[PDB]
Amino acid sequence: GSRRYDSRTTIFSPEGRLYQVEYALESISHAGTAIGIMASDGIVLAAERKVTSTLLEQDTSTEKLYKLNDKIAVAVAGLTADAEILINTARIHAQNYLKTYNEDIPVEILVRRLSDIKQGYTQHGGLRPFGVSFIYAGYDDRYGYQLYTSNPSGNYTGWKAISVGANTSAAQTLLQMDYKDDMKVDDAIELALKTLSKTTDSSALTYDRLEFATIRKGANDGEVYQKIFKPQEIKDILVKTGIT
Amino acid sequence: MDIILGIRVQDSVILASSKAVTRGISVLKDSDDKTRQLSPHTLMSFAGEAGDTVQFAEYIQANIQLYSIREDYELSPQAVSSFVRQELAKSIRSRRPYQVNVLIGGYDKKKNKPELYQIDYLGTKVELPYGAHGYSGFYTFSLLDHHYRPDMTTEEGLDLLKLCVQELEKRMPMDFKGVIVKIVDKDGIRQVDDF
Amino acid sequence: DRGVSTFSPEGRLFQVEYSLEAIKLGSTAIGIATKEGVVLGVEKRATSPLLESDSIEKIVEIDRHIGCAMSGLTADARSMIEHARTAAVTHNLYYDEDINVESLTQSVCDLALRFGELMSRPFGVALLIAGHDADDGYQLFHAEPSGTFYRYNAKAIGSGSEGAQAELLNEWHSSLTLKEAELLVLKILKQVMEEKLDENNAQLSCITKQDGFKIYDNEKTAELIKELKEKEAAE
Amino acid sequence: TTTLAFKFQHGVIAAVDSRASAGSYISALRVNKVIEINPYLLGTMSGCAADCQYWETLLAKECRLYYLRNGERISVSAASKLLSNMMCQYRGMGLSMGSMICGWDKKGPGLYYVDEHGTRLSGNMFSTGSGNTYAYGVLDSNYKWDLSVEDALYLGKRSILAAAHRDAYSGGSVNLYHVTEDGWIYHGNHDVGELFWKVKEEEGSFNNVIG
Amino acid sequence: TQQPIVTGTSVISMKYDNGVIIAADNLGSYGSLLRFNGVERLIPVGDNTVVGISGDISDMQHIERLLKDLVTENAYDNPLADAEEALEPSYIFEYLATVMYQRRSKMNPLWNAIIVAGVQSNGDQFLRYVNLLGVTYSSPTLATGFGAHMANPLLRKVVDRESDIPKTTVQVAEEAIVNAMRVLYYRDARSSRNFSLAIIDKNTGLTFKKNLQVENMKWDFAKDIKGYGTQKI
Amino acid sequence: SDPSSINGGIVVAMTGKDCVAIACDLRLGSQSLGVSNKFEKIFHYGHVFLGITGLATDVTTLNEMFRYKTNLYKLKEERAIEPETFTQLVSSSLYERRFGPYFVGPVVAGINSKSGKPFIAGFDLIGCIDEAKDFIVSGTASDQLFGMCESLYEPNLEPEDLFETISQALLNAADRDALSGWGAVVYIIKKDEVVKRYLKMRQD
Amino acid sequence: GYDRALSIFSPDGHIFQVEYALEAVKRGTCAVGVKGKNCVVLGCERRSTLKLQDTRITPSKVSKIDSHVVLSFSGLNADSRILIEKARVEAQSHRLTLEDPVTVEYLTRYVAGVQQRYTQSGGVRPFGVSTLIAGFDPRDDEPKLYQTEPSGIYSSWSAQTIGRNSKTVREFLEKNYDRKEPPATVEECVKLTVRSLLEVVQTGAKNIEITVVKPDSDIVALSSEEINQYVTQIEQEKQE
Amino acid sequence: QFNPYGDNGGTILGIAGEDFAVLAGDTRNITDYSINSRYEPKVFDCGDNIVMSANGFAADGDALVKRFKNSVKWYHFDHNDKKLSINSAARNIQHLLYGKRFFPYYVHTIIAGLDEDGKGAVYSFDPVGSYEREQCRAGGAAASLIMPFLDNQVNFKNQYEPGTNGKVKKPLKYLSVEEVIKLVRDSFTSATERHIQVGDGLEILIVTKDGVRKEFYELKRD
Amino acid sequence: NNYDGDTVTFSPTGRLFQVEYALEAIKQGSVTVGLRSNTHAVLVALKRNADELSSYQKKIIKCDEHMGLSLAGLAPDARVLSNYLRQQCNYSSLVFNRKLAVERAGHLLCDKAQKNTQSYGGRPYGVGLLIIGYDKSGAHLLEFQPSGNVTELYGTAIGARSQGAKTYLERTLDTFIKIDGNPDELIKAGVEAISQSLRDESLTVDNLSIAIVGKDTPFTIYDGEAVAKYI
Ligand SMILES: [Mg+2]
Ligand SMILES: [Mg+2]
Repeated sequence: GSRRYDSRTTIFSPEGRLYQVEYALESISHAGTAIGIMASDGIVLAAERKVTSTLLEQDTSTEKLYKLNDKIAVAVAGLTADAEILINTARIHAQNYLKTYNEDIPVEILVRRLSDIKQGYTQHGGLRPFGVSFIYAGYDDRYGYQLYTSNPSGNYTGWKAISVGANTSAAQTLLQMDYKDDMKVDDAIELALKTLSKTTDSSALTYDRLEFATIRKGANDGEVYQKIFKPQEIKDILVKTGIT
Repeated sequence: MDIILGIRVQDSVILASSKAVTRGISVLKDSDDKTRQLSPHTLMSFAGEAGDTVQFAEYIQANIQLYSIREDYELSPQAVSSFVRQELAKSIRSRRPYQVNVLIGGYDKKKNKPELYQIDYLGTKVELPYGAHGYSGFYTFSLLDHHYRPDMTTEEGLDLLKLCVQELEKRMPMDFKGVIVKIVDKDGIRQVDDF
Repeated sequence: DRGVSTFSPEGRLFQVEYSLEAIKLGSTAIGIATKEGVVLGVEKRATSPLLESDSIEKIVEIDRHIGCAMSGLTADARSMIEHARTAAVTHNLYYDEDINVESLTQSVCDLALRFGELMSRPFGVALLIAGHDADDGYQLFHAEPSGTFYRYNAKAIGSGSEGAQAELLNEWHSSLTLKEAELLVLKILKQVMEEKLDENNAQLSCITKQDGFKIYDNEKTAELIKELKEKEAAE
Repeated sequence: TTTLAFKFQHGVIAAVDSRASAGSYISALRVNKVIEINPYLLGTMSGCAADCQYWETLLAKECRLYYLRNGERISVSAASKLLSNMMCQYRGMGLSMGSMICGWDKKGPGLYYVDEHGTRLSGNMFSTGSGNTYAYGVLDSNYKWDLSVEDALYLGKRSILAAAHRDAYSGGSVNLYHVTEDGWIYHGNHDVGELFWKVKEEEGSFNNVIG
Repeated sequence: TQQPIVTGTSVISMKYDNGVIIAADNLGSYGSLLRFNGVERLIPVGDNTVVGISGDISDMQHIERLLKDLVTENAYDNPLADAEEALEPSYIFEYLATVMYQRRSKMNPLWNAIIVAGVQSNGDQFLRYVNLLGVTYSSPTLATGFGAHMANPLLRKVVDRESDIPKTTVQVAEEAIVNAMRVLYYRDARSSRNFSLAIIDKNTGLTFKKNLQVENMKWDFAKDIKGYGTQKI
Repeated sequence: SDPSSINGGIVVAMTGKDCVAIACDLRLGSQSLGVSNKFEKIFHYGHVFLGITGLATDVTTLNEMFRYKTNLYKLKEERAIEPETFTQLVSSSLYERRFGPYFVGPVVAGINSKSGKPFIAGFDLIGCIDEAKDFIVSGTASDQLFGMCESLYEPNLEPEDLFETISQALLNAADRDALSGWGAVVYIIKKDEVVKRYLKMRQD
Repeated sequence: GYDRALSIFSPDGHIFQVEYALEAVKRGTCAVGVKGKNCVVLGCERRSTLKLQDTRITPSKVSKIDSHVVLSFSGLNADSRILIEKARVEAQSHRLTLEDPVTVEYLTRYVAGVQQRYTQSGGVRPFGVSTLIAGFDPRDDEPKLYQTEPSGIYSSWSAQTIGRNSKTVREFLEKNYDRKEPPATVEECVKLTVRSLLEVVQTGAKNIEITVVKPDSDIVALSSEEINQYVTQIEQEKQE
Repeated sequence: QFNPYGDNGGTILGIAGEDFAVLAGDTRNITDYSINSRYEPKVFDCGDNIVMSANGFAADGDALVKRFKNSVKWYHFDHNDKKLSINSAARNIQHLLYGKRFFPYYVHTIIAGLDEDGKGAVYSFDPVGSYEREQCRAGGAAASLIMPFLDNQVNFKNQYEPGTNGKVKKPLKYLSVEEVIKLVRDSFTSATERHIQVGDGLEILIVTKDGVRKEFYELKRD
Repeated sequence: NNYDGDTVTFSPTGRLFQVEYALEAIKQGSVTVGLRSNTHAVLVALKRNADELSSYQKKIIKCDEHMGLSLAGLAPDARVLSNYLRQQCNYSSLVFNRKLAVERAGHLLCDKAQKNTQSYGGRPYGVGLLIIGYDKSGAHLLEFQPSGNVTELYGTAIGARSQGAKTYLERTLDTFIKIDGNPDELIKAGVEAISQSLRDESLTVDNLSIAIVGKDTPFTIYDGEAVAKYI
C-alpha cells in the first residue's frame, strides 16, 4: 500500500538525531544572514537579502523582517513561505492573549508557543518540519528588551547577540569579540552592519541587499516604537557608519 | 449564597460574603465561605445558582494556579478579571450557562494599588470603588455613596462595611447568617475572624 | 518496510515472535500453585546500588483475590494492570461478586492482538496471573503477547526460565504446602540469578483464600532465606 | 424520608428511617437508606433511590480503584468530590440525590453533604428528607462534641423517631451506624412502632399521645 | 412523532380447529372522507402467513415493502427456501415486533396495529398482535380498533377459551367472522361494505378471498321509526 | 428580560463640514439599579471610531473582537482600516451570528484618510447597514434622539458648532430616558486631530 | 490521520526507536540529583559552547511542576517542554478532582506513562528525554527523587545522574554517597552535588546550576557566586 | 402528540419461603376498558433457577425480560458456564434498568429464586433500577389491595397473643409452600373481586432446589 | 517472495502468499476431527499442552444450543470468529425467533474472513474451524479455511497429521453416516478416526476433547473423566 512511499520524517537516527531537523538546518545555513543585537536602550535587527536583481521592487518587498505585533518583531532565515505560515499563527496567538487578558503578550510566551508548533512536526504527523529559523526581537514590562532564537527542532534560547543563516560561526565570533553589556543602540547598529559586511558572500554590502529594523524606547516617554527601515534610510545609516 | 459585598479603600480591598446555605425550607449551614484564592494577592467571591458557583470558582482557581506555575509569575488583577469575564461571556451562549456572579478583589503589586472588579453571569465587567450583586446594592449603595472616600483606611472601610451589614440585617427579609470578611493588600489575603 | 500484522512463511506473526525475544531478556519471575495457595516471586535486578530497590514493583495486586508478576519490558505492563484492575472492579459492580481468575486473564489477553496500522505494536511483557475463586480454586496463568494463556501448576518466565522450568518439573507435586512452595521459589530464583539472592534483590508474594493477595515484607522473606540456607546445609 | 449524620468525639453517627411511599400508598416499610460504600465509608440516601444506589455503588468502584493504584485508602474529602463531579455531568438532567458521605480518614472523622446540583459541603451535622426539620430540632438542642458513643447513638435514634412521628412520609424502622477509624459498626434495625412506646414510657415524652 | 393521515379501520381474526381466519375491509379513510375504496389491507407472505394491518396506510405500504424484501432476502443462498427454511409466521411476527418497538423507542413510530395470522411447520395455529407501541399479545380471537370492542365479544362466544378451538370448524369460524364484519359495517363510521377474507389451513393451505360484500342486512324496521320522541307522522 | 434594554445607554453620531462627531452617555445599569457612571461606549481603532449600545457584555466582547480584527488587518495590509471598510467588517461580523446575535446597536464614525470625506453608519443587531448623510442614533432613547436630531441638525456645521448640536441632542434625549445619562462624552473628529469632551449633566 | 507504526520490535527483541531516543539523552547536558536527610538537590550542566547567552530569559534546566515538586532533564529540549506542560496540567487536575496536591511518585508515574504511550502509539516517535523528578509529598518530610526514561520505566534513587558523561558522575556518586548516613545538611548535599559535576563539567563558572528543594514548598535556585564559593572550597581542599 | 408509553394492567406477587420462593401473576392483559387476552403469560423462567416478571407497560416488560434472558446466556459464555446467582442477577438488572434512566422501562420488576445458602429469595425493582431483597412483594394494579393483607397474614402485623392484650406479639412461624399458595390464591381472588383489571387466570411459578414448577388457576372472567 | 509483504498483493501466478502463510498456521495446530450421521454430529479434538505442569489448551467452543465448533491454529482468532458466530446466532433468535441455519453460518464466516484478504493494513485469520450443528434440515458439518472457503462435508479433519484421519473417514463413509440414534457409536467412530493421526502420544483423560449435537441433544462438550468411557 502507501507505506512503501513514506520517508518517515519523525524518526531518530542511530546516533539519536532527527534526520529532517538536521537537514532543515543544513538548508537554513544557505539562507541570507540575519543578526540580532540587544542593547540597554533597545534592540537591533539586521538581515541580508539573497542575491537580488536591479528589477526587484525593494520598497514594497519583505523577505526577512516581519512584525508580529507593536512590541515584537522577527528576522527570518530559511524558506520564506514556511515562515509566513508560522508568522500568521504567531500574530493570531498574540491577539488571542490580548483579547483574553487585556494585556500585550509577554515575549517568551509567544516564542514558546511557536517553538512548540515546530516541535510537534518533529514528533508526530509524518510531515516535513518547517525549514525556518527565527530571531525574535521584543519588549515587555517584565524582562524589558529580549532576544530569542528558534530553529526547526522547536528548541529556543535567549541571547544578548545572535546570528542565524549563513556564516553564523564567523558572525558569532565577531559579535562575541566586540559586544559589551553597557552597549547602546547606535553602537549596536554599527556592530550589526560591520559584522554583515565582513561575513557576506557578496562583493560589497549595499542598501538594496539589506533589511533593517530597531526596537527603541526612543519613543516619546515610557513606550516602545518599532522602526522598519526604508531603502533610503538603510542607505543613510550605511554612510553614517562608514561602510559606503 | 446570595449576598456578596466589596469595597476598595486606600491600600486594600475588602470582601464581605454571607455564611448561609439553604436547601428547601432548611438552612443547612451558617459558616459557608463563598470565596476562593486565585493567587496570593487576588481573591474572588461568588454568588448564584447552587453547585455552579463553587464549580466555576474552582475551575477559575485551577486555571490561574496553572498560569502561575507555567510562567513563575502572578497575573495582575486586571488580567485575571478579563480572563474571568471572557469565561462568563463564553458561558452565557452555551447549552447550559454557569449562573454565577463574582467580585474580584486584588492588590496589584506592580502599580501598588488595590482593585475591585464586579462581573455578573453575562460577563458584564466594571471596575468600582465598591460593588455588590443581586439586590445587595439596593440596601447598601446609598450608605456607600454617602460615606465612601478613596483615602479611607482599612479600619474605616471595615466600619463602613459594618454599617452596610447592619442595614441589610434590618431591611432584608432573609436571614443570611452574618458575613465572613477578608482583606486583600500588599501582604496578601487575611480573614477578619471577629465581625 | 513491511506490515506490522504480517505472517511469516511458517505461519507466525513476526511482531509477536519478536516480542517473545524481549521477554527472554527480562528479569526472572516464578509462580507455584498449591492447594494451600499460589506463590509469586521475582528477581528485582537493580541496575545500580544507588537505586532504592523497594521502588522496583514487579509484583502487583489486581484484586484482593488476584495477584500478578511481570517479566520483560515492564513499562508495557502498566496499561495491562490498569485494564485488569478496571475489569475486576467493573465485574463486581455489574454482578456483585468476585470475577473468575480465568475470566480476568482472558480479558487481559483480549488486548494482546489489538495492534496494527489500536496500539502500534504488541506488548513486550509476559504476565504470571495468580488467584483464587470458588469454582476452580487456586489458579496460576501465563499470559503472553500472542493473546494465548496457559494454566500452570508451576511456571517460570524471563531470562532464567528454561533452567527454572526444568527445576520446577522435578520439584512440583500435588501435595506441596505453602511453606514448601515459598522455599522452592527462593531456591530456584537463587539458582538462576546473577547476583547473590537476598531480601533486597528478590521479592515474594502469595494469594490465599483467607487473607487474599499479600506482598511479603523484606524481614519476612529474609527469615525464609535463612531457613532455606540451613535446610540445604542439612544434607 | 429522614436521614441524618453528625460528627462527634469518637466518630460520626448515621441514622435513617425506612419508609418509601408512592403518593399516599406506603410501598415499602423497610428500605435500606444507608449504603455501605466500603468498610470505612457510608452514604445516606434521599431523593431518587436509584440515583443514590447507582452513583454511590459506582463511587465504591472508584474508591477501590483509587486504593489499588495509590496503595492508601481514599479520604472522605476526595470520595465526596468524585461523587459531586459525577452529578455535574448530568446537571440539568433531572437526577435527584441528597446524601451524607460519612467516614474516618487522616484528618479524623469526616462528613460531607452532596446533592444533585453538585453542592459539596463539609460540616458537623446534616439532615435531609421530608422530615429533616423535626430531626434538626432534637439534634440542635442536645448536640455536644463531648457526647459518648452510647448517648450519640441514642440522639440520632431519637431524632429520627421525632421525624417518624410527625412526618407522614417518614417511619417504619430506624437504622443506626457508628463510624470509627477501624470502620463502620452497624447498631441494628429498630421498629418505630415499638420504639415510640418504649421511648414514651422511659423518657416521659410525647405526653399528648395516649398509650 | 407524527399523525396518521390515510387510515384503515378494524382487522379481525380467530383460531379454529385446523387453522386461522383473518379479515379486513377495503377502505382508506382521509379523516371523515371515505377517500380510497380499493385498498388491500391483508398482505400474504408465502403460503402460510397473512399479515393484517390497520392504521396509517403510508406506513402499511412501507411494512408491505419490508415483508416483500424479507422474502427476497430469505431466498438468498438458501436451497431450502421453499421447504424447511421457508419463512414461518413466527419469524415474520418477531421481525415486525422488533421493528415496531424500535421505532417507538426512537419516538418515530409506524402508526399501525398489526395482526399476524398463519400456520407453523408443525401444523400449530399462529395468531399474534403488535401495534405502534410495540405491545404484543396472543388470544384465540384478536381484533384491532373498533373490532376489539364489537367483533371480539361475538367471536369469543364461539371460541371462549383454548379448549374451544378443536371444537370449532372452518364453516362456523368463517360464518362468525362474516357476521362480525356486517356488525362493524352497521356501527363503525369509518368502515366499508367491501372486504377481504383469508383462511390459512394446515390441510388446504392459504385461501384468499377478494371482493366480498356485507349482505343479508336488516334495514326494513327503519320505516316505522318516526321523530325523536313525540312525533307521530 | 429584553436584552437590548437591560443595561441601557445611547450613542449618536453626526456629520459636519470636514468633520464628524460621535457621542454617548456613561451609564451602565441592571434594569432600575445604576451600576456604573464611567461605562464609555465609544472605542477607536486607528482613526475609525465605533460606538456600541445594547447588552454591555456584548459591547465589551465586540470591542475586543474588532480590536483583534483591526490589529490583524493592519499587520497584513500595512495600513490603518478606513471607515467604509470597517463598516462592512462590522456588518459581516454581526451577520455571521444571524441566528444567535449580539444584542447591540453599533455606530461607526470617521473621516477617510485619503479622500477626506466624513463618514457615519449605523447597524441593527444582525448587520443591516444604515449609511445616513446627516445623523445616526442608537440605544434605549433612540426615539428621543431621532426627535432631537431631526429638528436640531443642519448640514455643513463647523466643528465647534457641531459640538453644541450633538451635545444638546444627547443630553436632552438622555433626560427623557430612565436608563440613559449619568454623564456623557463627545468626540469631535477632524482629519488629523480629535478632541474629547466630558459633559456636565444631571445625575438622576 | 498518520498512523504509521514507528516504534516496532526487531528480530532480536529490541525497539530501536526507543533505544535511539536513549542516545539523544546521552547527547544531552548532564543532570544530577542527590537527596540529603531533609532536602533534595538538583544539579545541571550548562555547556559553555554558547556564550553571548541571555541567562535571565533562556529556559532554565530545572522546572517547577507544582510548588512542591520540580523536574529536570537530559535530552531534546523541545521534547521536554511537552512533558513539563502535561505534568503541570495533571498536577492542577489532581488538586481539582482529589483536593490534594500530587505525590512525587504519582507525578513521576504520570510522566512515565506519557513516555510509555509514545512507544506503542501509531504515528508518533518516543520522547528523546530522561527526567529527574524531585520534591516532598504534602505534609511529609521524607525526601523524594525519581528517574524516568524514554521507554517509560521509572524508579526511586538515593542519588542519580543522567545525560552525557553520566557514567563518570555515577561512578563518583556510587563511591562517595553513603546510604546509612546521607548528607545531613543542605551544605553537605549541595557540596556533594557540585563535587559530582566537577568530575565532568570543565570550568566551575556559569556551567553549573544548583536548585535546592526543602519540605513544605521551600524551593530556591542558587546564584553564580553562591555556587562559586562551593567550587572554590572544593579545590582548596583538593590541593593536599 | 405521540405517547411512547401504555398501561397493560396486571398484578404480580413474589413471596420468599424458608427453602422456596413463588412468583405469581394474573394472565389478563388489557388496554383501557378492553381485554386484549385472557391468557398472556407474564411470569417467565429465565434459566439458572431464576423466575422474573416485569409488570406495567408490556412492551417494555417483554424487552427487559428478553434482555435479561440474553444476559444469562452471555454470562455463561463469558464466565465458563457459571451459575448466575440471584444476587448477581439482581445487580445486573439494576444496570439494565438504569441504562435507560432518562427514558425508563415503564415497569415494576420482581425476580424470585434461591440464594447461595439455598434460602428463598425475592428482589424488587422500581422503573429506574433501585432494588432490594424482600420477603414479600406485590406489584402492579392491585398491589395496594394485596400488601396490607400480606402484612397481616404473613408477618402477623397488629396480631398479638390472646390474654396478654398487646404485650406479646404473635410469633413469626415459618410458612410451608402449601400455606403460601393458599395466601396467594386468596390474595388474587380478593383482588379479582374489587379490581377490574384483575381476573381471567392466575399462573404461579414455584422455585425450589429441584427446579421450577408451574401451577395454573382459573379466576373470574368479568 | 517479493509478493508476500501484505495480503493486498497477488503474485505473478495469481497466488496470495499471506493467506497461504495463514493456512500454514493451521497445519502446525493440533489435530481435530469432525463427522456426522443423519441424527447427530460429532467433534473430536486432540488438545495440546505446553509442558507437564501446564493445562491442555481447549479446542472446542459452543456458539449456541444447536451449534458449535472446534479450532486449529491461532486460538485468539478462533475466539474472535466464534464470538461473531455467537452474535449472529443470537441476532437470528432475537429478531426472527429463528435458529440460525448452519449453511448460513458458514456463508457469514466466509464473508468475514474474505474482507481481511482484500484490504490493506489487516491480516488474514490464522485459524481453521470445524462447525457442527443440528437445524431444520438435520445434522451438518462444515470446514472453514481463513482463505474464506467454507465446505459442507460428511466428515473431515484439520491440523497436523490430519491426512490420516481424513483417509479413514473416506473409507468409513458408508458406515458412520448410517449410525442413526446411537451417539456413543458415532463418537467411537470419531475417536477411532482421530487415532489415525497420533504418533508417539496416545489419547489420555486430559488429552481428549469431544463435543456432540443432535436431534434431541443440545451442543455439549465432554472433557476430563467424561471421556474416559471412550479411551
Ligand atoms: Mg434616577
Ligand atoms: Mg376484576
